[PDB]
Amino acid sequence: TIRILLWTFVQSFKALPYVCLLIAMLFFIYAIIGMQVFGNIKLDEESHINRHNNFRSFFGSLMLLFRSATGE
Amino acid sequence: LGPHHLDEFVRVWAEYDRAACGRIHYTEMYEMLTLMSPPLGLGKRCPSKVAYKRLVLMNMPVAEDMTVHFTSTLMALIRTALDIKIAKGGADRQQLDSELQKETLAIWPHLSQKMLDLLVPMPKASDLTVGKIYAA
Amino acid sequence: NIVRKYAKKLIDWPPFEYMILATIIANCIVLALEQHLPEDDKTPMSRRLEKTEPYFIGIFCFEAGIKIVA
Amino acid sequence: QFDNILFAVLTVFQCITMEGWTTVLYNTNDALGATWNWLYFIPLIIIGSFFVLNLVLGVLSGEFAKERERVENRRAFMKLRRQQQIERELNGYRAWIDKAHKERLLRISIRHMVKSQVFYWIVLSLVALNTACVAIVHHNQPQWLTHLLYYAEFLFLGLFLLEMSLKMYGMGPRLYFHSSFNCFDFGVTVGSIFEVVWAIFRPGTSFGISVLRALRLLRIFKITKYWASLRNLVVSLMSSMKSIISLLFLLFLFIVVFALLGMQLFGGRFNFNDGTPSANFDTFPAAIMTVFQILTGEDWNEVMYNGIRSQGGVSSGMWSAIYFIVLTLFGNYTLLNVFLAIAVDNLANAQELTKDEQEEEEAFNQKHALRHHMSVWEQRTSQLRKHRACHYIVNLRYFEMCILLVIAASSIALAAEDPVLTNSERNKVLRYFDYVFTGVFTFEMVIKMIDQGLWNILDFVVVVGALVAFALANALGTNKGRDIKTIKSLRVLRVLRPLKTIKRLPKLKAVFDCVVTSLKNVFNILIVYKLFMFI
Amino acid sequence: PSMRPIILVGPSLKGYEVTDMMQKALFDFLKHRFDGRISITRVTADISLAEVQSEIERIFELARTLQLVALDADTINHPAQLSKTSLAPIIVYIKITSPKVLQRLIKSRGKSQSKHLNVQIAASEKLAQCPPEMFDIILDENQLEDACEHLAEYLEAYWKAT
Amino acid sequence: PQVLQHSVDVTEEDRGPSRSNRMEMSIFYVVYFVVFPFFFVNIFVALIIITFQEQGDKMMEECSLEKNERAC
Ligand SMILES: CC(C)CCC[C@@H](C)[C@H]1CC[C@H]2[C@@H]3CC=C4C[C@@H](OC(=O)CCC(=O)O)CC[C@]4(C)[C@H]3CC[C@]12C
Ligand SMILES: CC(C)CCC[C@@H](C)[C@H]1CC[C@H]2[C@@H]3CC=C4C[C@@H](OC(=O)CCC(=O)O)CC[C@]4(C)[C@H]3CC[C@]12C
Ligand SMILES: CC(C)CCC[C@@H](C)[C@H]1CC[C@H]2[C@@H]3CC=C4C[C@@H](OC(=O)CCC(=O)O)CC[C@]4(C)[C@H]3CC[C@]12C
Ligand SMILES: CC(C)CCC[C@@H](C)[C@H]1CC[C@H]2[C@@H]3CC=C4C[C@@H](OC(=O)CCC(=O)O)CC[C@]4(C)[C@H]3CC[C@]12C
Ligand SMILES: CC(C)CCC[C@@H](C)[C@H]1CC[C@H]2[C@@H]3CC=C4C[C@@H](OC(=O)CCC(=O)O)CC[C@]4(C)[C@H]3CC[C@]12C
Ligand SMILES: CC(C)CCC[C@@H](C)[C@H]1CC[C@H]2[C@@H]3CC=C4C[C@@H](OC(=O)CCC(=O)O)CC[C@]4(C)[C@H]3CC[C@]12C
Ligand SMILES: CC1(C)O[C@@H]2[C@@H](CO[C@@]3(COS(N)(=O)=O)OC(C)(C)O[C@@H]23)O1
Ligand SMILES: CCCCCCCCCCCCCCCC
Ligand SMILES: CCCCCCCCCCCCCCCC
Ligand SMILES: [Ca+2]
Repeated sequence: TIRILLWTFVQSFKALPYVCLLIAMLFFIYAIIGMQVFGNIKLDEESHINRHNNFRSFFGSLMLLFRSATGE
Repeated sequence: LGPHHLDEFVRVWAEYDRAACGRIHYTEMYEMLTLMSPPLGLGKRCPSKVAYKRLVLMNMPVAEDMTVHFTSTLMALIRTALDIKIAKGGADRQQLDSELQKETLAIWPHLSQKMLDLLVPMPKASDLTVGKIYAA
Repeated sequence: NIVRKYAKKLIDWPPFEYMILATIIANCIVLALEQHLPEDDKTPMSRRLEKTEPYFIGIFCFEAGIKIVA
Repeated sequence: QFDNILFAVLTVFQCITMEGWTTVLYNTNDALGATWNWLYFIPLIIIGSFFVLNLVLGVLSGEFAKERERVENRRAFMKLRRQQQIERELNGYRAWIDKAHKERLLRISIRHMVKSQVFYWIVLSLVALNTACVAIVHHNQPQWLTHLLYYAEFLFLGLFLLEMSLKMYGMGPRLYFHSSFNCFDFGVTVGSIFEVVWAIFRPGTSFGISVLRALRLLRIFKITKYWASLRNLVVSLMSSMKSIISLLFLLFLFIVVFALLGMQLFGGRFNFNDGTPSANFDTFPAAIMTVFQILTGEDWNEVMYNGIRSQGGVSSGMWSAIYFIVLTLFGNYTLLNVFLAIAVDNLANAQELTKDEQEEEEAFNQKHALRHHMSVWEQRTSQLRKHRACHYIVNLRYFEMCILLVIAASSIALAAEDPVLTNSERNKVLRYFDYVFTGVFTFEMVIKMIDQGLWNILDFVVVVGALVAFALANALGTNKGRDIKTIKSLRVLRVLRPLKTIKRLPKLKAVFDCVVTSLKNVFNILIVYKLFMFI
Repeated sequence: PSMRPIILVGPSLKGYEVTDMMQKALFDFLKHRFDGRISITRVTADISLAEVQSEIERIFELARTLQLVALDADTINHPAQLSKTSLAPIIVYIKITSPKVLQRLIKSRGKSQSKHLNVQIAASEKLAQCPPEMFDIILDENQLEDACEHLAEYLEAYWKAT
Repeated sequence: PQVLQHSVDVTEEDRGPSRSNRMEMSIFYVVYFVVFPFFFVNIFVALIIITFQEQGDKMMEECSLEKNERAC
């Protein structure tokens, strides 16, 4: 009964390969905008642009945006 | 019915019959339907004339040992439960079956007339069924 | 202990269910008014209220009594 | 920490509720190295927190479809649809009342004018001034505004008094409370009188219930075709109100029970040497408003840490991580099954109510006075209830598919810019790539405009921005006020290069259009949302 | 008669303001929209008793002037009540296809006629059992504009036919 | 929670806070939640669920006689 749910709901993820390409494209667009605009803020451990949370790199900005999406 | 009930048919087939395209005659029918849960029909508590009047709605041709096919019976249960293009008998049910065959080709063209004829077994009025045996 | 002639089942009725409904509201208000102080300390009002718990306990054991005998 | 299994199934439960999962990710990045940890905490959030919301929404929506069709529910819905039929024909019949010293001499022209289509619009264009007057107040508003708006509250209040009495003394108090917003306007008027008096006798707090008149702007919907979709929603809400109130009341009882339980466990134990936190459990109004946090589930983390160090620490005290788990689970999920049942029920009702207007006024009378885009939910529930010459050789099978590769390479080259090191090696290499990419894009935009004349506006904007930035950076770069930022900002337009794929890929375009049509579906409610949020 | 006389009926007993206002609204439409071809006349006598028969000649002579004459009769609310006379009127049935809206309309009109609800309901219900063919035109559709259009259509067809 | 903390600790215009003063301004923050995060957001989820059209259906009126449960 767990397996039937998992199969059923993963199949329908395999039938929407473009619905989760629009979300990847949203994340990409906003990560690039972030790198351009907030990429050179000086990191300050007192603020929330830390060594952990910064727009300094593509993957750092991707992590920042995922952190925000998950409401953090 | 969705396919959720429909795979129980494979289990009861493999265990109670092991037919491999035939090897049922008719005993397996009421050896099948008279026990398993009733989204497919009879069930345990209904081995009566209610079962009789269900079977008289299912009609389908015969084979070497008075046997029948796997998927022919599959569609038999499916349509007798969901009411998918079935009449009360006669050439009426065969013309409804012609409608059904047209619909099946309309959905699936990839079905060869071997398999397609298997899915539309074409029980003509002259050809007696495994349904109209214990009924009459 | 199956003694018939209850006469208590007719007390389970229109008015004594609308008084229990009010004792429960009063009790919830009393539980709302309470304040919890850190280490065995008690406000004056909480000491004042701790002298109503027997009333509510009395009414509720009375409800158990009448429902059980009826 | 992940020490026991019980400390790990609690840290991971915290991360799945998405509260403070990045602090855990950052701790393990520091303690082990930041290369592999993202593989544990991203799929823990994607699988455990998003995918499980998807499962829960799906399961509940299936249950709501299967429960709307039970006999005892179809019955209570037909009882609503019939009464809507009664009122719908009854109002039409009440239109037949068209009858044509001062008891009849002036009180004949009042009720005439005070229902004319110019009167509704005067009132609705003056309430829209009222709600623009009380929306410009701010802090330190210039001293003339304070007095101007001071006169304005009285002016508008008196004016609404007049144009309310003209409906009451001019049309009749007995038959006055027979229109819902007429009762509402009377209520808002009396409330504004309350507010005036209470401001007079207690200057200070002025919570000002006169912006509520902005609700009348919803009457504007009457002039559109979206009126039925919304009046039916309000009808289905107002019918099922003894069962929405008796259900918010059960949410309130269980919040009260959990507030009292938290007072028992943690009452007065929160007086730490730092100072008692604001998320207390000492008194009742402060226990209610921390059980509310834990339900809305936001920073239940910190409350649990306080409630653990309250009863000990990571020590005899961790048995009380079980009040904050049984209240952040059975709260984040019983409050989406309550508020989704309410909103799916009362909105499938208003969708089937409005499907039986167009199925009568547009299919019964229009015949007897002489599927079809049915959604997935509607299909399923009905099934349940039943039980120039040269350039045209642009097309080469390798032009609309070879530009797609350039779009992909340009998008990827966007990712590799160093934001900080303005003049490093990479940024120069990518600037040369920028020349290449704008060259390709213009050499294809021009030929397309040749074959097409005069989604493409996106291509145009990007190429124009690229050309302008290149021109005015190559030309001088100086002698214009602070125009390094000008090139830096017209290079943000480059980020639109990925967007160009949407029109190219016929299925990405289809998913994008599905998103847009969903946005248009929720747009008569997005505006009601914006209006309430403004209030 | 040269042209069939006009009588409308169906809500309830004429003399109760519900039926009064309904018939008056449609008659006033007939006037204002067709002002210059039709004349409305008022009858306070019992035509089922045909002073009683002195008015039928007047009815004939208005009908003999090649202009439509609608009757504001004040006693007839049945199709069977006028199954004997030779007038042969065009009968319009102002129907209400559901009772509950009727009783809500009745209580809706102030209070006094709420002292007549029970008995008016009997007449309306019995009208619902009267034969349909006994009526030339059915008027039940909720709106005034559409019912007025329906009457305009039928009577313009009548006027073109003669 | 921090905005609620600021909103209760509130005294008068151009005066600083006082802890847990005006504790009734928390009513504004529950009537808010009952309306926007709980009620309208679930109104939106329900409108998007109820009115969701099948993605690709232009095959002779969506298999006019054999549909989802019949067809599959
Ligand atoms: C050691 C404790 C603390 C937890 C151990 C892990 C559990 C989360 C796992 C272990 C065994 C699992 C169970 C093994 C078998 C079943 C029966 C199964 O039920 C059915 O499918 C119903 C029968 C049917 O309709 O076919 C699925 C759930 C459940 C309880 C599984 C749910 C997940 C369980 C409880
Ligand atoms: C930690 C969790 C989230 C990941 C576990 C993996 C699941 C996403 C996958 C892995 C293997 C899958 C199984 C692989 C094969 C099958 C057989 C297959 O059976 C059928 O098609 C239905 C039954 C039948 O008709 O025979 C689909 C279900 C099942 C059990 C799958 C169910 C989903 C499973 C458990
Ligand atoms: C529902 C899913 C399947 C849709 C498609 C995926 C997207 C939801 C995106 C948005 C958030 C993205 C993630 C955001 C954060 C990261 C961390 C990032 O980390 C690193 O490359 C280095 C380490 C570090 O982050 O510091 C790698 C990409 C990844 C996994 C991203 C992968 C793609 C994700 C999951
Ligand atoms: C038609 C209705 C629904 C909306 C009308 C819009 C106004 C309600 C908004 C539009 C822009 C807003 C303004 C944007 C900026 C400012 C400046 C700012 O005030 C100051 O600069 C503080 C010092 C000073 O008052 O001089 C805050 C108030 C104000 C006028 C805002 C007040 C509210 C305004 C006028
Ligand atoms: C991950 C890739 C395979 C996706 C598809 C895109 C690639 C075909 C190209 C397009 C632009 C290329 C980039 C263009 C310029 C550069 C700068 C070039 O020079 C340096 O950065 C060297 C620095 C050093 O020596 O450390 C290194 C490769 C890189 C990042 C290229 C990496 C490969 C990219 C992304
Ligand atoms: C537009 C729709 C959603 C109607 C629902 C909105 C109102 C009915 C709500 C919005 C916020 C609520 C207010 C927010 C907070 C307060 C402050 C609270 O304290 C006071 O201001 C009174 C005592 C004082 O501070 O002196 C009294 C209730 C009140 C006005 C609430 C009463 C109900 C209000 C006006
Ligand atoms: C399955 C679904 C959608 O949720 C159930 C059940 C019956 O109706 C509910 C819906 O809440 S409400 N008050 O809008 O009618 O009302 C109650 C009686 C609360 O139960 C609701 O329908
Ligand atoms: C007869 C009333 C017509 C109203 C037209 C606009 C209605 C818009 C939807 C109202 C939803 C109210 C929800 C309030 C928060 C619980
Ligand atoms: C769900 C409705 C109840 C909300 C409870 C929080 C607000 C409490 C308002 C009254 C506060 C009185 C404070 C007295 C001193 C602590
Ligand atoms: Ca958070």
